[PDB]
Amino acid sequence: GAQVSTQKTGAHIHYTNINYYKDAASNSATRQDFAQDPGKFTEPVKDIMIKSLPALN
Amino acid sequence: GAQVSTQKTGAHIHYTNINYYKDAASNSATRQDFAQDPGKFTEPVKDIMIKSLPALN
Amino acid sequence: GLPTMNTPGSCQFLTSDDFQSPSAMPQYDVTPEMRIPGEVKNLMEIAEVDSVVPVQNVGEKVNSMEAYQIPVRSNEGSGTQVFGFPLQPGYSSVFSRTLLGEILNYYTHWSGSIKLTFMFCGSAMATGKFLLAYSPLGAGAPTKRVDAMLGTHVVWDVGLQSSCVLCIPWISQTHYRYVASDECTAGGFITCWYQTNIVVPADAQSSCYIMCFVSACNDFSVRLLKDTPFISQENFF
Amino acid sequence: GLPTMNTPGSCQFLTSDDFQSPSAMPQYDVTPEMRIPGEVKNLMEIAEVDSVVPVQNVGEKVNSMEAYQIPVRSNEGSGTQVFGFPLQPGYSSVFSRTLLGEILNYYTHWSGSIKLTFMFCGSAMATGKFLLAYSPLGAGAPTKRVDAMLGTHVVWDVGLQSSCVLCIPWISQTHYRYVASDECTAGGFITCWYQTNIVVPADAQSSCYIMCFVSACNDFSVRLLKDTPFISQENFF
Amino acid sequence: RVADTVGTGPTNSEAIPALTAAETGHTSQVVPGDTMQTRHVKNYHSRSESTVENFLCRSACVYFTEYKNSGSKRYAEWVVTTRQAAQLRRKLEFFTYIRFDLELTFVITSTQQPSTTQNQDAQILTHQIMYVPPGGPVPDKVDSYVWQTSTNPSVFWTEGNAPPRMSIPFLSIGNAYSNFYDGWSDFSRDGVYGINTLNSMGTLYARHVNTGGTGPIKSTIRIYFKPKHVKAWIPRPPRLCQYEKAKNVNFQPSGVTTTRQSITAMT
Amino acid sequence: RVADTVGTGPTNSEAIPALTAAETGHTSQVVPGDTMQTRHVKNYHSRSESTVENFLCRSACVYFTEYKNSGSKRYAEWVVTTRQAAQLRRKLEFFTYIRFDLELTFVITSTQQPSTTQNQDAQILTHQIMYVPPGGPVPDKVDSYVWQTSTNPSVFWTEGNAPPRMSIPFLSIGNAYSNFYDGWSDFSRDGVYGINTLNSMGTLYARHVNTGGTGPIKSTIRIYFKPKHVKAWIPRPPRLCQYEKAKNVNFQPSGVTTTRQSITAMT
Amino acid sequence: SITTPEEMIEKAKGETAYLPCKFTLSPEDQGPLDIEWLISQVIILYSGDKIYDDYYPDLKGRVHFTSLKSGDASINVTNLQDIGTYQCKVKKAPGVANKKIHLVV
Amino acid sequence: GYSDRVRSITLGNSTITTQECANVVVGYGVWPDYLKDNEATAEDQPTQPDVATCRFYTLDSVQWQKTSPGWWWKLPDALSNLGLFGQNMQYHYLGRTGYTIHVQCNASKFHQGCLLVVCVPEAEMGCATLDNTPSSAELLGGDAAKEFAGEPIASGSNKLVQRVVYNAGMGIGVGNLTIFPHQWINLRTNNSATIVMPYTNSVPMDNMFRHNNVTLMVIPFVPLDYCPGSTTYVPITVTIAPMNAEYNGLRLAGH
Amino acid sequence: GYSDRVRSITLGNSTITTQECANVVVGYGVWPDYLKDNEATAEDQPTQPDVATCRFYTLDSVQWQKTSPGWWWKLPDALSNLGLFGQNMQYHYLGRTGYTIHVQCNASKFHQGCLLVVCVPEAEM
Repeated sequence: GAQVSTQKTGAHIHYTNINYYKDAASNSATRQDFAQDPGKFTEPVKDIMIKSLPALN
Repeated sequence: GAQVSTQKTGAHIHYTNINYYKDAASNSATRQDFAQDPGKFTEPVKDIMIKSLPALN
Repeated sequence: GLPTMNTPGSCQFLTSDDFQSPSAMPQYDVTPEMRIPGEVKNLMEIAEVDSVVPVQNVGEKVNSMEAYQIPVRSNEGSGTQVFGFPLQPGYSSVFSRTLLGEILNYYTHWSGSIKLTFMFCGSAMATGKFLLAYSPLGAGAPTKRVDAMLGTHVVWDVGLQSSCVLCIPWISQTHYRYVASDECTAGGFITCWYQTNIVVPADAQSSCYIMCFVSACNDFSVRLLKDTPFISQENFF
Repeated sequence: GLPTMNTPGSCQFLTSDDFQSPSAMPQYDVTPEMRIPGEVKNLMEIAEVDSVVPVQNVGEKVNSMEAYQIPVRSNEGSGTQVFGFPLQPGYSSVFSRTLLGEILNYYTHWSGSIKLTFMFCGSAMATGKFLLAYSPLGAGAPTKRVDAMLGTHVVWDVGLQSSCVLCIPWISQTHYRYVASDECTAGGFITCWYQTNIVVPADAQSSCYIMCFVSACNDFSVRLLKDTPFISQENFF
Repeated sequence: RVADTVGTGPTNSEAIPALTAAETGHTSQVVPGDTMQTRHVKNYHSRSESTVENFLCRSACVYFTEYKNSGSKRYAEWVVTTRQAAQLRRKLEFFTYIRFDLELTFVITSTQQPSTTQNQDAQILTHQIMYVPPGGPVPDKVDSYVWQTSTNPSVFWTEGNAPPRMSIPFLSIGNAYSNFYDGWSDFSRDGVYGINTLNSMGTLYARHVNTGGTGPIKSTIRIYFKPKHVKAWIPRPPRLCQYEKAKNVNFQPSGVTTTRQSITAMT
Repeated sequence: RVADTVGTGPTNSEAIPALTAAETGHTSQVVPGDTMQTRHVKNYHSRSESTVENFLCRSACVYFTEYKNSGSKRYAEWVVTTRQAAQLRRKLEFFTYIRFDLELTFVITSTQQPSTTQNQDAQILTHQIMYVPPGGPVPDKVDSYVWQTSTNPSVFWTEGNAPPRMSIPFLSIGNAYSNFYDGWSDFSRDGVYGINTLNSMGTLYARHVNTGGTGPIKSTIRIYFKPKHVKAWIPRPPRLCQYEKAKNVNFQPSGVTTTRQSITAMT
Repeated sequence: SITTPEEMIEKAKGETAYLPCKFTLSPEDQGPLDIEWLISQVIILYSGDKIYDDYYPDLKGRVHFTSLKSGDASINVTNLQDIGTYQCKVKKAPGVANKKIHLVV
Repeated sequence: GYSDRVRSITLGNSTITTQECANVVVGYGVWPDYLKDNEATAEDQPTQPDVATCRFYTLDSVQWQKTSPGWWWKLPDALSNLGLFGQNMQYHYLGRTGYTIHVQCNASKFHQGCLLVVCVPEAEMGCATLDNTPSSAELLGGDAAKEFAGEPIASGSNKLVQRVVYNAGMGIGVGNLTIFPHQWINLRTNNSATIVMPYTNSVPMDNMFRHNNVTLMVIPFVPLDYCPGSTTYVPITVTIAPMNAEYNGLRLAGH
Repeated sequence: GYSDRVRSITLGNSTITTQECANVVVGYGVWPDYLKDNEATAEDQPTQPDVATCRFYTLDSVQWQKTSPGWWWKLPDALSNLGLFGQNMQYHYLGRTGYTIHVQCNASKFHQGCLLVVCVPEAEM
C-alpha cells in the first residue's frame, strides 16, 4: 500500500512513501501543500473594488 | 513506484532505484548520461567545411 | 534477516528532515478542528497585506508615532526632495521592521515587485502634486527632480481619492536578490519630489503629512529559510 | 520491525559512491535554468578541440611564446630532422600541458587516435615539403629520413591550404595504454623531416616557423579517474 | 507557483489603477504593468518554502537542563512550554491560533565533572525521559516508585545511540493551541492573566538509570520541538520588543525601528 | 559508446582530407583511414567515465579546521567556498559556469591533547554542525542563543556514528554558479574584483555540545564536497600556475611546460 | 574584503598621511565591527561604536579616523617624524581581513 | 562562379568587405538572439535600437611590431564611450548584447606572421602582487590597446595586472586558449578574422559597467618577420559590431 | 461608477495621474503614428527606441505670480539635453516625433486664475 508522489524539482521525478506507524500522528510532514488565498487578509472589503474603476465614487 | 534501469556492464543486467526523499535534490547522481555533441566547440564554423573537399577554395 | 549496510549519514540528527517517528501516546483522539476566520496557508499572503513604513526614522522620532508620518509643506520652491530610501526590504532600516520586511528577514533570497502605497493625510482643501520615482541600480541616488524624472516615476495627484500606489518593477540581473546588503545585488533608489507645490487656502494648515505603506505584488517569492537576526536571548525566560 | 543484519562495509564513508541523503533545506525553489551557449556533457568533446603543442620546449624557451613555434629554414641539405617526440600524451612533457594531455593526466587509461595538425606560418612565397612520420613502437627512434620513410608517413606539401593533419593510428597490443610511462606500453615515435628544401625567393625570409596542434579523434576513450599530479598545495589559501 | 507578469503597451484612458483609497483597508491589487510598460515574463518561481508547514517545521531547541548523577540535582524537572526559548516562540506567535503535531527529539550529552576520586572507569550511561501528563503523579526523588513507569510514556536511551525521537499528537482541550489569551482563568478576573492560564502540556522528567561510575558526571539534555501538520489561524504582527518573561507577554518599550541619518539618507 | 573505424583501401583522387586550413578554427574531423589503410575494427569502448557528472562526482575535502573543547577556540567558523582547496577547485574551474547540487559529508576526529589533569575518563563526545545562511545571526561564543538553533539547518552527530551527510540543493541567486567573474561588485569599478564578490554561500559553525571530560580534547572537522546533478557551460583551459590565494585568481608566472633536452629529444 | 590590502605609501615629513582601509562586507557577514590598527603595537581600536586612543606614546592625538561602519576606516596621521608597516584589521565573525601599508618618511 | 574567401557583412548602417577571409566562427554554435520570454527576469519593457547600436564600430589601430607580445580589449568597456551603444549603456542599468568581432591585419606576400584572434568569456585576470587585485584603467582600456608584456611583471605593493603573454594574465597555458571561439590571422593566406560571439553570461542580463562578459585577446604566436625594403608598420585594427542590444532599467546617466 | 475627471496616462516607464482633468485634446484629430512607407524619403533603416525616448519628461517648474505675463517652450529644444531623447537627437540627422504635452498647476479652492495651454506649430517670432 505505497503512495507515489512527485518530488520537488526545479523548473524548466517520483518518490515512494509508505506509512509505517498506524497512529497517523507519526506521518512525515505534509510540506507539499501549495495553496493560498490572499482574499481573507488582502482585499477584505464587503463590496468588490475593481482596481481599474475609481475606488470612492 | 520503483524505477528499473540497466546496470553499467562490460561489452561482449538490471538494478532497482526507489526515490525515498521527496525533496528531489537528494536523488543519487545521474551518472548514466552518455550524450555528447562536439559541434559546439569542435567545428564551430558558420559554413560547413566538408573534410574531403578543399578547405579554402 | 535482510542484509543491509548503513550508508554514511546514519544515526545522525538533522534539524531539517521530515521522517516518521513512533507516537508516544497511541490512538489519541485529537480534538476535532472547527472553522476559525482567517486561516493562513502561505507566509506571502501576509506579505501582500499593507504595512505602515516608518520612513521618518530620524533620531528620537523612532520612539513616537512621528516615525510613520512623512512631513510635507508649502515651500516657495519646486523639486525639493520629500524623502528617499534604498530598495533593501530586508537590510534597509526603513523596511526592516515592516510586516513584509520582518517576514523577509526570516529568509535569504527575495524577488518580485513592491506596492508602495502613499496616503495623503492632509487637509481636505490642500492640493499637492508629487513625483514618486524609483531609480534602477547603477548610478548615484538622484539629487534633483530632473535627475529622477528619467527613471520609472508616477506623477501622483491628490483629489477625492487619497492614496496612490507606486508599483516598483522587478529590474535585476539575478533571478533573486540577497535580503542582506550586497554591492552585487543593489536593489535601487526610491524617492519623492514636489511636482508643483502643496497649495492651501487661507485658514487651513500648510503642513500636511503623508503616510507610506509597503506590500508585495502577486509575483513575490522567497527561499532559503534562516533564523531572524532581530530576536535575541541571554538565558531562558 | 524488519529483521536485518548489517553486512560488512556498513557505517563507512566512500569517496566514490552515489546514494541518497536528506536535504538540509527542504522544498528549496531552485533558480530555473536558462540557455548558456556551449554546454559540455563529456570531457572528450574538449579533448577533440585543437590545442597548440609546445614542441620547442627547450631550455628557457618554455618561458616565452617561442615554446610553440617549431623552427624551419632553408639549409643546403635534405633529410634533416625538424623535430621529434614520444607518443606519451600523458607523461611526455611535449604533450603534458596541452588541453588533450592535461585532461588525460586526470585519468589513467587512454586509447585512440591523435590528430597532429601542423600549420605552416611562414611567408606566402615560401614553399617547403615535409615528411611528417610516426614510427610504431619496437625499434629505436629513426635517425635518418630513409629510416622514417618505412613507418606511417604523410608527405605534407605547402600551398594555398596551410595546415596538414597527421592522423596517428591506434597501433597497440593492449586495448588501453597507461597515461604514465611504461616499457610495456611504449606509444611510439613521432618525427618530421625535410622531403626537399624550403625554397624562398629573394627579398623574402628564409627562416619560417611551424606550429603544431593536438586533438583526439572520434575513437578516443579514457577510464580510471585519478587526481592530477600537476597541481600542488601546502596549506589552504 | 507564483503568478507572472502580463505585457502592456502605452495607455491613455479614464480608468486609473494606481489612484485608489487606502482608507477602505483593501490593499490595491496593482501589477507592475498598471503604472508602466512591461514585457510578458513567465515567472517559474514557486512560493514553496514560504508555506506555513515549511516555515515552522525546522527542529528548534526550546530548553536545555543539566542533571548530575550524584549530588543534589539527581533528576531534572521541566514543565512543557515553547515560551522558554526565543526563536521558536517568535516563529509560533506570528499566528494567534495554531494547531500542530509535535516531534520531540532529545540531544543528551554527558561530562566527567572535575573531582579527586581515582580509578574513574565509568560504564556506558543509560538515561530515562518520562512525560508526566497534567494531574499525574510527579517524582520527588531519583528513585521513587513514579520512575518505575506505570502508564506514562517514557523513553530509555543508552548513551552513544541515535538521539531519541518520539512524536506527540495534538494535545489541547480546545480546538487549537492559543498563542495569545486575553483572559483570566478566574471568572472574578483576579489572578494569573495570559497564555500560561490555558496552556498546560504536562511535565518532563530526565534521570540517570545507572550512576555510571565512581566519578560525578553531569548530563545535559536539550529538548527540540518541530511543529508538523501545522494549521495556523489569524496572522498577527511579529514581536518587535525583546521577550523578558516566559509566562507573560510583558516587554520593555523599544524604538519602532533602528534610526538612520536623515529622511533622505540611504544607509 | 565511442565511434569505430571504417575500412579503407588504396586511394588516388583529387579530394584531400589531410590538407586543410586551421586558420578557420575548425579542428579537422580526420579519421585514421583518411591518411592510410585501416581495417574495420568494432570499438566497444565507452566514454562513460569521462562524463562531466562522473568527472566531478568524487567526494573531495575542501577545508579542515580544528576546535578545542576548552580554551580560546571553543568553536570553528569557516565561510563556505570551494576555493580553499586545490584539487576540487581546479576540477570545477575547467568550466566558466557550472550548476551542481552538493552532498556535504563531515569527517570529525577527536584527540586527547597532552596535559597534566589526572583521572581523565571522558564520556563520548557530541558535536553540532550549523549552517548560517548569508544575512543570518552568527554565534560569537560557544554558548550563545544562536547555537540553540531556530531555523538554520544543523546536524547533531555523536562521535563513533557514521559520518554526517546532508545534501544541499543548488544555492545561487543567478542561474548558475560563476567559477570566473570578470567584474566588480561596485558600479564605480572600485573595490573587490573577482569570484568572491558574487559567490556567498553562507558560513559553517562546528562546536562541542558537551565538554566531554576533564582533559582538553581537540576536534578536527573535515568538510567534503561532492558535486551531483552537474551541468557545465563554456569549457576553459585548466589552471597552469599554482594557486596563491582563495579569494582571487592571482598567480606566479610559470613555464608553459617542463623543458626537455633538445627539440629532437625523446625524454 | 579590504581594497588593495598590500600598499606602499611614501610621503614627505610634515604633511598628513592618508592611510585608506576601505572595506566591503559580504552578505554572510553579520557581526560586531572591530577595526584595529597595528604598527611595527595597537594604535587605535573600534569596538562597541567607540574609538580608542589606546595610549600609544609615539602617535597620541596625531591619529584619527578620517570618516565608521559604512565601509571606511581610513586614518590621517598628522605631523610625521612612524616609518613601518601599518596593519589595519577590520574584523567579522565569518571572515577577518587585514591590510598592510608600508609607510616611508 | 563561387569563392569561399570573399565575404561581406552588413550591420546597421556600416558594412565590411574582406577579399581574403577564413570561414566565420559562430561562437559556440549559437547565433546571438534577443532575450526570450521563457527566461526573462526584468519586467520593464526593453528598448531595442537594433540599428543605432547594432553597427560596425572601428576601434584604434595598434602596431604589430616584431617585438609586440599581445593585446586585450574588454569588449563592453571598449565601446563604453563610442556612440549610442555607449550612451544607452551609460543610461540603462541592465544590458544584454551579442557581439560580431572582426580583426583586420593585411600584409604583403613577403611578410610572415600569425595571430590568435580569440574572445575569452570571464577573463578574470591576476595582479602582479598576489594579495591585491588590479585596479580599473590597468585591467580595462577605453579604445586602448591594453598590450600584454612578455617579461613577468615585477610584483610589488601595486595593482599592475600580470601582462605575461605566455600565461595570458589568467595563469593558464596560452596554447590551450584555443578552446574559446578562435580564428587565426596567418598572413600568408587570410588577412582578416571574424568571430560572432553569443551573449555568454550566467544571468539573463547584467550591468555592462559592473561586469565585462567577454574580452578579445590578440596574441601573435609567430612573430612578424620581413626582409629589408618591405613596409615596417603593419597595423592591427579591430572593428567590433554589437548585435541584438537589449536594455532595461532606465535611470539617470552615470556610474 | 465612472468619472470623466480622473485620467491616467502611461508611457515608457513613467506614468502620470490627474484627479481633476479636462478631456485630452488629440491635436488636429490625428493621433501621432510612425512614418508610413507611402510617404517616406529617407532610405536608411530608422531606429525606434519606443521606450527609451517615449517617456514622461518633467521640465523645470515656473512660478505663477500675479504679475507673470506668460511662458514659451520650444518643445524640440526643451528636450535637447534630457536623456536619450536628447542623446539620439544629437546623434541622428533626421528626427520625426509626436508629442504628449501635459501642464500641471494645482491651487486650492480659494485661488483663482486661468491659463491658456496651447501648442503653436511654426512659432516664428
